[PDB]
Amino acid sequence: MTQLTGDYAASWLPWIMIPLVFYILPFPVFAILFLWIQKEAS
Amino acid sequence: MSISDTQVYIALVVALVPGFLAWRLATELYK
Amino acid sequence: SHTVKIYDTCIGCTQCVRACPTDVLEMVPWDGCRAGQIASSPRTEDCVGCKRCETACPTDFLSIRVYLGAETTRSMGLAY
Amino acid sequence: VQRGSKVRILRPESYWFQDVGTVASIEQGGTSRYPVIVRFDKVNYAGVNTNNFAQDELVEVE
Amino acid sequence: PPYTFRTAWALLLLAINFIVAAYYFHIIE
Amino acid sequence: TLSGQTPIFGGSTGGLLKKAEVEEKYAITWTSPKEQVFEMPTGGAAIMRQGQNLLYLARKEQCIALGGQLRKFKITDYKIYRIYPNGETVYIHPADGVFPEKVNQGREKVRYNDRRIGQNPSPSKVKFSGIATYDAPNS
Amino acid sequence: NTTLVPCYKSPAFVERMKNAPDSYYTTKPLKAYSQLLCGEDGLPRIALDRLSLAVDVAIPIAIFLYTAGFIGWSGRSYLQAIKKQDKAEEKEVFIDVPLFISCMVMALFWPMAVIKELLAGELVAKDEEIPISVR
Amino acid sequence: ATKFPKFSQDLANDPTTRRIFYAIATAHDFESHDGMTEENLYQRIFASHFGHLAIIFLWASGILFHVAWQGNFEVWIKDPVHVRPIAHAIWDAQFGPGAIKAFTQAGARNPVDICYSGVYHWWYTIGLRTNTELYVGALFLILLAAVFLFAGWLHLQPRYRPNLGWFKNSEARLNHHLAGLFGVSSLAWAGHLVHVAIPESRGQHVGWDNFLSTPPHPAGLWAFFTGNWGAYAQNPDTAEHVFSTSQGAGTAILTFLGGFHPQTQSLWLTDMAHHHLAIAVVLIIAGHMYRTNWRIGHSIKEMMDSKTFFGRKVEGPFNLPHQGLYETVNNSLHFQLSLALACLGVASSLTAQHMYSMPPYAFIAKDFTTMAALYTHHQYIAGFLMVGAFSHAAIFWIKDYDPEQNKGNVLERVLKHKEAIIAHLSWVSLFLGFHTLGLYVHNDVEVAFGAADKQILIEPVFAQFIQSANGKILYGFHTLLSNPDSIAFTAWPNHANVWLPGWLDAINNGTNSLFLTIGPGDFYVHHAIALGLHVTTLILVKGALDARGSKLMPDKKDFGYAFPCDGPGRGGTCDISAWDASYLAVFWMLNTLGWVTFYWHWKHLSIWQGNVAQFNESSTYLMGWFRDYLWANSAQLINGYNPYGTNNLAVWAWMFLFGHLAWAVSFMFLITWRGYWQELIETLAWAHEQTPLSFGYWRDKPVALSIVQARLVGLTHFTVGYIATYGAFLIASTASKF
Ligand code: CLA
Ligand code: CLA
Ligand code: CLA
Ligand code: CLA
Ligand SMILES: CC1=C(C/C=C(\C)CCC[C@H](C)CCC[C@H](C)CCCC(C)C)C(=O)c2ccccc2C1=O
Ligand code: SF4
Ligand code: SF4
Ligand code: SF4
Repeated sequence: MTQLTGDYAASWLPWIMIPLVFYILPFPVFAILFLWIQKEAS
Repeated sequence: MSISDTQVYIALVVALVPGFLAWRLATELYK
Repeated sequence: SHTVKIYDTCIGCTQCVRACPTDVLEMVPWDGCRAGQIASSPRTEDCVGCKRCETACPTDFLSIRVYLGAETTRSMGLAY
Repeated sequence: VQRGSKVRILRPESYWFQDVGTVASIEQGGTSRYPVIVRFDKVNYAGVNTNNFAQDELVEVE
Repeated sequence: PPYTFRTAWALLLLAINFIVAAYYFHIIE
Repeated sequence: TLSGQTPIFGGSTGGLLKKAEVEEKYAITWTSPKEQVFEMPTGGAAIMRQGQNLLYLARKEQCIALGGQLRKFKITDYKIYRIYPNGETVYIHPADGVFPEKVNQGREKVRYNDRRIGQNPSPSKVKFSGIATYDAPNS
Repeated sequence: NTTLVPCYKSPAFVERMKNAPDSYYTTKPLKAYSQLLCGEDGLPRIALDRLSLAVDVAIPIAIFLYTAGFIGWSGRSYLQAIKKQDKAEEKEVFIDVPLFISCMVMALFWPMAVIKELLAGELVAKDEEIPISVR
Repeated sequence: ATKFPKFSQDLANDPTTRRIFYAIATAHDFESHDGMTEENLYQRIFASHFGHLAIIFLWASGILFHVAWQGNFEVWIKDPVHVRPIAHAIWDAQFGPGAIKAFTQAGARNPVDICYSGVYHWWYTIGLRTNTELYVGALFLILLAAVFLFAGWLHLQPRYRPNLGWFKNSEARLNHHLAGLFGVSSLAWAGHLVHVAIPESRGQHVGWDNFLSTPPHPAGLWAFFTGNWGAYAQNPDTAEHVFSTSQGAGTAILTFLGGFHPQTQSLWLTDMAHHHLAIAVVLIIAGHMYRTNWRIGHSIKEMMDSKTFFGRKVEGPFNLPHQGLYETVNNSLHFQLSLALACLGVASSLTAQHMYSMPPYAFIAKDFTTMAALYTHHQYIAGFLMVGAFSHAAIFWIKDYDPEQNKGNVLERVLKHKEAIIAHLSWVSLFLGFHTLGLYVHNDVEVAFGAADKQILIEPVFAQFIQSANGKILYGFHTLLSNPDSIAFTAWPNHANVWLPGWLDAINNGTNSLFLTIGPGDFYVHHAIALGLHVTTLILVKGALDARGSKLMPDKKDFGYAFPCDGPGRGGTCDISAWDASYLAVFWMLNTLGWVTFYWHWKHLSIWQGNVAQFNESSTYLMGWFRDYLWANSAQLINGYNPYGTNNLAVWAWMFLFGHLAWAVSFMFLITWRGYWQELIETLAWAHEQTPLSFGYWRDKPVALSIVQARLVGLTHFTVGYIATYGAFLIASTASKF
């Protein structure tokens, strides 16, 4: 075929979970993981 | 005969129970 | 902020003080040598860690150590 | 422990632990705490073959 | 001293080496 | 404080950075009986003057690498300062006026252990304690 | 006992002697390999049997291990010779060949010379005269 | 003056980028954290084992969920030899049409991954038949991973934290880990095999609603308590029984035929239910040896210090002073960790050495890639677990050993002669490399110069005797289970070798991996393996025994485990630490398991392809190892994408080349050292401060990363590039040319 399909159940779910955890969510995650690495003590 | 469309969504809300309890452990170990 | 300890196997030959590039060591008077001296390290906050005082000590299993510890901005030699 | 005598070393931290060395000089001041200077026939590690020692860590062999 | 416990454990392991080498050269069966 | 004319140096690149304006900055001060040329610790070559000289360096190893160079020009009168950005000039080398190679009195046996180096305690003596094995108050 | 047939009646070794060149490397050293045990591909193996290869395996032991301990004993008796002369720092670079040959012909009968120092206790150095570390 | 890391305040005031990296590789070393006592030490070991067990149970629930959802376990279970398993599905949104088509394999309607883990063969054997038993086993392991995250949160609350007297209860932990953790859970697995896995291998479906009614035996629940134990082995599965059907089945549940099932080439499920029952009886007995509070048993503190042997005056166990070793093992958490990795890197080699020869799973002998990827997996795990068994030996000597308490015992006696163990490990290493390399490049020159008949071929007649002492009648030693007129064959006083006629059918069949045919190409690699195991012991023993110090630096204990050096004085002391000898032996661990698993693969790639006379004639010299194994079998791998197309090995052709890049980038961190890069970062930090429109500025100053860090950063890439390259050659040279 010429397209990524899925015969398995809920085949719409890799369509959104693969962009989410790999290039949409990690730059938020690398921001939160940077705000406690470089957080100052008083 | 693979699993149903609902059984995937049932697994996603059951695995919020060790997703939240993994947060209770990771902060009680005081990161 | 390293730790330059000095042990009593010293002979007062002043060779570690001439080899220090940052003036950490200096000679104080003592009673257990013919030179009457022993090294002391009052400026250990300026210890750059380079162990050049350790290559100059002629006593066997040398009388001065540098224990590389919590490194800071002047103990790592950063001009930027 | 006189000058010219052969002596063995009981200092465990040293290079010449249990090595025979010739005594070079003994200090007569009595306040230097490492009087006897013994000279060895093998250098330690890119360097010296003489080292100041005490008298309680030296056992003569002849 | 005469080694009495270091021997009779080294020649006990050498004895077990000689029973296996007895079967190896088909001496005993 | 500090004063003197800067040597004839045509500018460099290995000089001061934003650390020298914000954290600390060092200054060596010598005097020369000659119009001679010396090698800079920041790369290059400069001509020192005939009066009081003054050179701003970035770290203390650059001053004493320069101080070890002036001692080969038979100039053994240099003073090294340390200039915090609020303007506080402390005077650090040589501290007592005397060079640290030759002995003076009143100085202290600081960071000195009264044992051989080989009889430091084991690291299982100091387990779950604040001290290290080379601090070790016994002997 | 094993399947290592001799190379006389091995049906895969006779082809290595059938089509072969001549010169000096595949005629006389190939008919001397005929009394050797070889497997199912015609290559002479080295097995360990009881008596048929008892001394056939013990010649490479006894010939080598003699002139293994002939190099080692002439090198040991040379280093001990130049340390009683108190000049061992400079005799190890400039080899004193009248003595190294004299310590070579003393090592020609080294199996009856090692055991003269084992029972006399002079082969090994005792543990309190050898330099060690902090242990 | 930052907050991270919160565990060590000497690193939180770091002004450089060393603070981030040194807070990663110190965050689990709880013994060096600022402000930690011994009681608070153990309560964070204990509650992070709970958060680690939950990772294992969430990982095993991602195997089960992804073959229930995306796998073909319903399709594969009907023809388990002529269809490939499915790991999961592909969603890579940058595929072309040539990679959607190439990866739509094994009868899928989407791109998929062929599972080379062998978990399909494991669940077919233990009695899982539908995609719902996989799903409700995945939902259970999610909830089982939740009661271990909750238990770890529980045992940090101050009413539930155990004290130091409970963690140092070594005799009560050995009683329950043998009887309960190893005995009951092996008794329970024989309960699953008898109740579920054996009846489901005979056709009948036993489930949760079914197992309480149908007994697993017609003489059930009664022949155990009377003494009629022979009822359970009366009629076994005959030699025409086919798996998971009723046709040819028996009714025995505990029988001991031995050998292999004739249809699956696997061990009998009745043979393994009997096996874990005999393990459980022997282990529950062994758990009643040490004393808890019921006044009977053994005290390990008394067994160390016992100096009386029936009136004699021995120095201890085996006339050797073992006094003071109870409080040496019990207080050291690194002595207990090194003994637990040495005993887990033996059980991981023993997994690999047995699961290829005696396969326990249905049709896993006829799946050549999952059989190959599971040997190489468990031998690299077992090489890592044995490098770490000697890495914590070195941390034990430095941090957890004192010569005053261990005075005169068996632990001082090793250090008293430690220059005689390193001098003898370095003779066996020097022996086995002058005559293993020298005997190859003699055989290399002889085959190169025409005369292949002049090779020195030592027949390994001592390990050909082992097979002939177990039943292999091929050689003809004719002794001791090759001689049927012997005392060991017949067992003359009892004749109870009921395992023996089934075993000899397995060892003498030439279609299995049980005791393969051993020739002169196998003599030579076992001396490379012996050279490998001796040098990497030599680096690790010298790292452990010289961890206190030697003549180059007699205060290695005062400097810690991982320090760079002690300067350029005394000649120079690069790599002097005990960390840097637990480091040069990772290059030798990976090398030796690149000789083990190169020889497992080529011996088996010659049997599976039928060309057994390829390995047996060209493994005696190093050209055939290079021509016939590396150059020949990489033909079908690097053609995973030619200019004319793309097949299903296009990801293994890419990982094979991703692993050459990761190997070569490791050499930058290993050849170039730190002060090349500190003068270069000093230059790029000049050009950042003196340029316009660059408004960023470093919060912490860029330094070249440290000496003992780039040894680790350059060993991580060496290892990953060693595994991405061989785990893509072993996968793609077996799944293409079977
Ligand atoms: C019967 C009671 C019992 C049981 C079931 C357990 C079970 C467990 N304990 Mg506990 N413990 C107990 C009593 C018990 N304990 C008591 C009374 C004490 C007080 C002293 C402790 C103190 C204690 C501590 C301090 C810790 C544990 C830990 C653990 C866990 C080990 C982690 C693991 O995966 O194991 C292994 C799982 C397996 C399935 C074993 C299989 C793999 C092995 C290596 C192979 C077995 C094969 C066999 C050995 C081969 C040879 C056989 C021979 C006959 C030839 C485990 C679940 C650890 C933990 O907290 O984890 C969360 C840990 O930190 N226990
Ligand atoms: C070359 C030696 C070798 C080989 C042939 C294998 C083979 C295998 N491994 Mg692996 N592994 C090895 C070395 C090896 N391993 C070593 C030294 C480690 C310790 C780091 C691991 C740790 C490991 C884990 C954690 C797992 C496996 C698994 C597997 C199985 C499935 C993967 C596959 O299909 O093949 C593909 C080819 C490979 C080279 C496999 C690479 C797998 C890597 C090593 C996983 C490492 C995890 C990584 C460090 C963390 C990433 C987290 C995050 C970035 C996502 C397979 C049988 C999986 C399994 O258990 O099956 C259910 C699995 O969960 N292995
Ligand atoms: C730890 C085991 C494990 C592993 C290795 C994977 C791996 C994968 N899953 Mg997942 N998954 C798991 C458990 C696991 N799963 C469980 C238990 C569930 C039920 C809730 C799911 C439900 C799920 C869905 C719906 C999808 C995936 C998908 C995927 C694929 C891409 C990742 C992704 O985008 O989805 C994100 C992952 C999740 C939404 C859930 C994963 C979180 C689990 C519960 C725990 C993992 C955290 C782990 C313990 C962290 C420790 C490691 C850390 C220390 C480095 C990938 C192969 C996608 C796919 O099918 O590709 C084609 C897909 O859309 N999974
Ligand atoms: C039961 C197993 C076990 C346990 C509990 C420990 C526990 C410990 N080890 Mg250890 N060790 C083990 C096995 C184990 N080890 C094995 C199997 C080896 C051989 C490799 C070692 C070798 C070893 C050394 C040399 C050292 C330790 C140290 C330590 C202590 C601190 C760990 C640390 O530095 O922080 C946390 C560690 C990390 C955050 C890991 C760092 C990065 C690693 C290398 C993972 C890299 C994988 C890579 C990113 C994945 C690739 C991704 C993808 C592209 C494939 C700690 C008590 C250190 C110590 O005691 O200091 C005094 C120490 O120096 N271990
Ligand atoms: C390249 C190199 C550097 C410089 C290395 C640098 C500057 C590494 C930083 C590069 C980027 C920032 C990291 C690369 C990103 C990685 C893909 C992921 C790293 C992120 C971590 C949190 C894992 C050294 O400092 C060094 C020191 C001693 C011996 C050899 C070397 C050496 O080879
Ligand atoms: S440390 Fe060196 S220079 Fe200083 S007193 Fe001792 S021997 Fe002399
Ligand atoms: S580490 Fe360097 S600066 Fe410090 S005392 Fe030694 S030589 Fe002097
Ligand atoms: S800086 Fe590098 S080369 Fe120099 S002594 Fe340390 S480890 Fe060795």
